[PDB]
Amino acid sequence: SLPREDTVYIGGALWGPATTWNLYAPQSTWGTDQFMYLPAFQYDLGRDAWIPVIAERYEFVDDKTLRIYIRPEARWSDGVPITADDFVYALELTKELGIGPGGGWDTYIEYVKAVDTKVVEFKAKEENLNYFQFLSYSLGAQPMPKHVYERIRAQMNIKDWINDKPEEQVVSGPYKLYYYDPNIVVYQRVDDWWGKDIFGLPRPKYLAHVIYKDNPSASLAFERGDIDWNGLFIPSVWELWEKKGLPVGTWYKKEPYFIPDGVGFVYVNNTKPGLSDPAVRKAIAYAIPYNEMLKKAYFGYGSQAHPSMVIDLFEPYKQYIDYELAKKTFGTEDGRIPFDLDMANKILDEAGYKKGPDGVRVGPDGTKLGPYTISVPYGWTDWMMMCEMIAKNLRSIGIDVKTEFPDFSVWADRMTKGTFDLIISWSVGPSFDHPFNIYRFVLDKRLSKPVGEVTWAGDWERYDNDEVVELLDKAVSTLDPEVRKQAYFRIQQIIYRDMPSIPAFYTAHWYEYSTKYWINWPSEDNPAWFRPSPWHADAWPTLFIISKKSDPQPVPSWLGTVDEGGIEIPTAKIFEDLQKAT
Ligand SMILES: OC[C@H]1O[C@@H](O[C@@H]2[C@@H](O)[C@H](O)O[C@H](CO)[C@H]2O)[C@H](O)[C@@H](O)[C@@H]1O
Ligand SMILES: [Ca+2]
Repeated sequence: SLPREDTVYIGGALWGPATTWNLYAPQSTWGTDQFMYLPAFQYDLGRDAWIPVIAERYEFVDDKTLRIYIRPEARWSDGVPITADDFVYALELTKELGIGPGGGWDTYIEYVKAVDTKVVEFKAKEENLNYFQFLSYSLGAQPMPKHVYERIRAQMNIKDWINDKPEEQVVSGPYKLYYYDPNIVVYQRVDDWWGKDIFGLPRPKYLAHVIYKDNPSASLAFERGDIDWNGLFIPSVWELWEKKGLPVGTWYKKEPYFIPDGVGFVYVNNTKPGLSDPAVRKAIAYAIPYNEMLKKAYFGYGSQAHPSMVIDLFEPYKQYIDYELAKKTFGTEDGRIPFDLDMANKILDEAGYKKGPDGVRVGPDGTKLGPYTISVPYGWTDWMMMCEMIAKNLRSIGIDVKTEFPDFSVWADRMTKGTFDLIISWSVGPSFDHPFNIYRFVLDKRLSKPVGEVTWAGDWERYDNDEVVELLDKAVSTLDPEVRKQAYFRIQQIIYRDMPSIPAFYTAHWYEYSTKYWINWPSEDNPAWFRPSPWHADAWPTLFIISKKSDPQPVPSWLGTVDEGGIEIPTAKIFEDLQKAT
């Protein structure tokens, strides 16, 4: 039924059934945040710049008070202007509900205020001044249609609202839900999208995502032409074009094939007995067969993460790693953790864990390091294999771990509510504020929630440490790189001592394309957007760059910095402005 050449078929982004289209619900559906709701400004990792999207510009009143001016054209899909009240509303709702976009804003933002119809003002909290979070929450604030949400709240609990009626859906992005059922989710373009004159219309009229049960079935679909825009783990992906001559590609045409997405962790629930012991978590770190698993199970699509949680694939981040502490701690040339069952057993022995007759460790207090599961979603075959290789090694050191692979939604439920034992999951990636972002996401108790309550915002492992809080509250009280640095280095000491969870590998930014119906995909040859994976939070510009094969169109002129004749503002220009307002 869908017009094939006017539709982008997608894979690897939606796993399990659709849920809601409500970022305030416990779970929501792929596409909701990506395409339905846009921010004031879109961070562009590729260029280290910011696209003014819903906002046309900012002004620092002073260094702690930022005003953001909404484009006059910015307008919800129902014709109601997007206004400052929508910005205030979205954030206040998140604080009230304990869930929603911009979780944690109130920790570092003193107030968000609508100073006029199209003018929002954000003010940094000065007690725990943090310029990075001040900028992050404000520039990337996503408004929500207050006039919509208020009426829902009159009628039911917000957290229960589904938002699944297409004709009632009210969005800021260029797409909204068209149709769904147990086997597919489909979005349709908003042809009179407010952003049409500034940004153009995205070329696909439809985004469709057939719900595949597992990797092999999605891959088969991709091999046969049925997926244009894929975000999948695929084994030996190069074979698709090198051997099978299919019209498909990836970012790179040779080894890594994928750019990095972020840091994949073996998360260890700190609230469970045994797993609550830093010694046990440290022993787990030495028992991960990093290289063999990344080579065999991950196909070299990504490499071992540094234990500082800093993504050292990028030269600019390396200054934030205390290499002398890491090398001294782990005895390796760059300070990575070696796979070493001897050390793993040694750590366990020197903490007084002793194998019982069944081979499973018991601690000096009688805690058995056993039955635990390590879990990832069913059908995520790369992660499943990695789980099996990890679980085998843990068992041999007397930590009784078995794999379990439930439906994505079940897995997500246990992850977010902190009822898992071990999992592999994601965290965050390269960003203007990186390494801060990952410490904030993984280690900060203030973004967690009690066991049994959902968090998407951070610290699934329920790590609890007041010192980290204090260091995050201090790390960017001034813009002096050296101050960040020292806070980062101290957090690193704490990480090596507590091993809150294990940074294991750099996740791949899964991204594959077919040129059968759509061309001008972003790639190393055509590096127009650096987050093109269909599931990425920041995927949307990809849809403005591709063209129908039957009608090639040039790359949008708004891409590129201001000095290149685009509309994007360098991060350096924003800090220059911040500085200048001091
Ligand atoms: O590599 C693990 C699996 O990753 C899947 O993509 C994930 C997205 O759907 C998810 O929501 O975001 C994470 C961030 O790490 C992605 O890894 C692939 O679709 C699967 O094929 C793959 O096995
Ligand atoms: Ca969004």
